[PDB]
Amino acid sequence: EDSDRKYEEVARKLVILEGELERSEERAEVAESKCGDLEEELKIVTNNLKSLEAQ
Amino acid sequence: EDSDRKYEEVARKLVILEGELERSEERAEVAESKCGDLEEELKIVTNNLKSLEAQ
Amino acid sequence: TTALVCDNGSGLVKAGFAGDDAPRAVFPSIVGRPRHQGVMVGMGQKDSYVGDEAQSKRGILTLKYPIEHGIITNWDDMEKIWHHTFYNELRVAPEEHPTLLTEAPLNPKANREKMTQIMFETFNVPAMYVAIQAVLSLYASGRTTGIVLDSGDGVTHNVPIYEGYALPHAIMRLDLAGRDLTDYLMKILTERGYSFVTTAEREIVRDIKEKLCYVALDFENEMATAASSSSLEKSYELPDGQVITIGNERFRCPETLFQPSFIGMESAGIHETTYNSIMKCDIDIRKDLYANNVMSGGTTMYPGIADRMQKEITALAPSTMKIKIIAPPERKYSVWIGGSILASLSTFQQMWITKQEYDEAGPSIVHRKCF
Amino acid sequence: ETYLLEKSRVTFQLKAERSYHIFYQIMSNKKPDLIEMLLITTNPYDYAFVSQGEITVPSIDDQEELMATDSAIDILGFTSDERVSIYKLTGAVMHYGNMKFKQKQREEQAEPDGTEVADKAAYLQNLNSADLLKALCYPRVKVGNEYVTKGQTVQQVYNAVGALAKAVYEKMFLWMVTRINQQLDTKQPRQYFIGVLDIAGFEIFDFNSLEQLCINFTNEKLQQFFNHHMFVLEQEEYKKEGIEWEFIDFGMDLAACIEL
Ligand SMILES: Nc1ncnc2c1ncn2[C@@H]1O[C@H](COP(=O)(O)OP(=O)(O)O)[C@@H](O)[C@H]1O
Repeated sequence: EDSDRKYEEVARKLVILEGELERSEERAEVAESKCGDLEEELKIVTNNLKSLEAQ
Repeated sequence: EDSDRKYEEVARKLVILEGELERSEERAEVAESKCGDLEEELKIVTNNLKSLEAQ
Repeated sequence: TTALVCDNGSGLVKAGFAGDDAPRAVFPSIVGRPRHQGVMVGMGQKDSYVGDEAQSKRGILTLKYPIEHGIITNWDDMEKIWHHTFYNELRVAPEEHPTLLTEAPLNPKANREKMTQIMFETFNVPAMYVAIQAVLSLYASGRTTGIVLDSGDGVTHNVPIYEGYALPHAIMRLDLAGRDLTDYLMKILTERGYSFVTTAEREIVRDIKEKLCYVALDFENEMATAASSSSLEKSYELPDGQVITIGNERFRCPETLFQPSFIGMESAGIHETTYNSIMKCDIDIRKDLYANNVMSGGTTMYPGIADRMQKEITALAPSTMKIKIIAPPERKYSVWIGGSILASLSTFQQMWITKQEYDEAGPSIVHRKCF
Repeated sequence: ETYLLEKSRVTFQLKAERSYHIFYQIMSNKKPDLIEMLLITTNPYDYAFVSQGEITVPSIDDQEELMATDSAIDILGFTSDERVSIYKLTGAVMHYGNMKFKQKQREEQAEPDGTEVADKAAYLQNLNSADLLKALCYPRVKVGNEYVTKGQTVQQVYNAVGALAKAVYEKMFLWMVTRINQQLDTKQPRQYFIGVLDIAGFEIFDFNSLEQLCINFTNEKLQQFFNHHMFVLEQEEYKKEGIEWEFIDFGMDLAACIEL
């Protein structure tokens, strides 16, 4: 009974940290895709910068 | 022994689940640092392009 | 003064000072040499790394354990190992430090002899002594009876000790250990498409083994389970991404210790050699030996090994005997711990082999009761 | 300077004596403010560390001594929180005795049964109780460049907590002495001092033990010290006296008993 209670406890731990890894991963990866988007946008604006630097 | 090895197995699953949910927030927060500095340089380059748009 | 305790072993050298609580320095007992030519002049690359340095430079080296099965084969690499230990892992002048050395039972006497000789000549210690790994492992567990099943990386022996007496005729050495399990895992990992052949990626496989493998309480049931479900598969990320997965292997690999036939060996499994070593001992001391199966060495650190071991050796022994398996949570260093304990004694301070005595009697002195 | 403060008193004493004063002092109820604050009861027989000898002495009560030594503290360089800390630490020392541990059924590994006294002692130091009992029954030592968790048997855990209470009590003693000598100094640039030193004498009894042997050994060292000093002075005086006698050193006869 002791191990079963602590086993259901650590099972709550299982489900919560699993779902937590899941949505932290989703948040992270969407934010990083957005970051790569803004990165290529910075590339675009630097292209514009150089084209203007052509005086 | 059933309860024993079951709790031991799920406790190892929990310890690895922790060993990953720990740096879950880490690779979350590095993403946000990236977002921040990228938006910053976005603003900088948008100001610079406009300043060079003169003639 | 303080005594040194260097437990060579295979795979892992572990050293420290007597009286301490854990070996100060622990590093792989390998020697690497570059196998490409190198083009950047002024880089001044040395010719042979050693220990953790080599373990880090793995990508461009060729690693070679200088101990094969408890026996030392390449003496120059062994001297390099010892010198690096003394002068970099401990920063100690070995001239003023009696050192304690360990070796498995049933080894070539020339091994231990040359060990003593090099110790007294090259490093010039004041005294030394060679001890049996299993005796120390018993010391570290506070016992004074019971059989001990050490299983390091190269060798695997049982030494039944009772009341401080050792019954040598029942010692059971067996040359199946962690390195063999690593090789068998390298082999069966091919049947998923994973190929590790280099002496470097053998270390990768060793890590995979230390992390994912475990003993299965019942082999057939676990096999049928892994066949039906997929709840046993776990993944693992190599040093260049490309995560891999292993299922059946996780418990097929360490199962070898109980069915050595998997690697073509003919001897009987761990439980069997243990029970046989018991039965070879006198009948009056079999109950205590049943009750005190000590375990040590890194290879006895698989999740579940103690339970499976108890199951088997219970199936073999009579029903009215209490089987117990002393498996501490730090048993990997039990040999070094026991060595520190022993070297720290004072009733031991007259068992050393003084350099004067060796100069008087030559390396043949070791086999003499200056043991 | 305090020197060779006895240690084993705090957790053991023979039948015909007791532990140090402060415990029974707090047990004396001249101020139940502490008795409530240190969560202790009044019956000393409820606390095993101090209850293995004679608790009440028929010479002096411990009540008056409470405020006596309290004032002794106050007049010296002690803050109030300092004193409540001293009291809480003594109370935790007293509490450790009642921490109970039981062997697991499938091993020799110790484990706790009731966290009650654990909770009390842990709160008395403002640190988690579960964490405390865990780190008692699952220590870990630095091996190489990582850590491994050693195992513990019940007896080992009892020895551990005994050493813990002993060490914290002796550290309290040494640091309160530090504070005392910190308040009493005068800032004049000083030089060579004088030495006033009392010590327990060559106290031999009808039933000796460890502490008695240690005291006798200290007195052996002192006797040989002053034996050799008198030797050099007295003897090496007579160099000028045109004659010498008793040419051997005088401390070299206590050496036989010291080396043993
Ligand atoms: N957690 C683990 N699980 C399974 N095997 C392990 C584990 N840790 C280490 N090993 C194996 O045990 C070996 C280390 O054993 P060790 O006692 O160092 O041997 P030796 O006494 O010869 O030095 C390593 O080679 C490794 O393969």
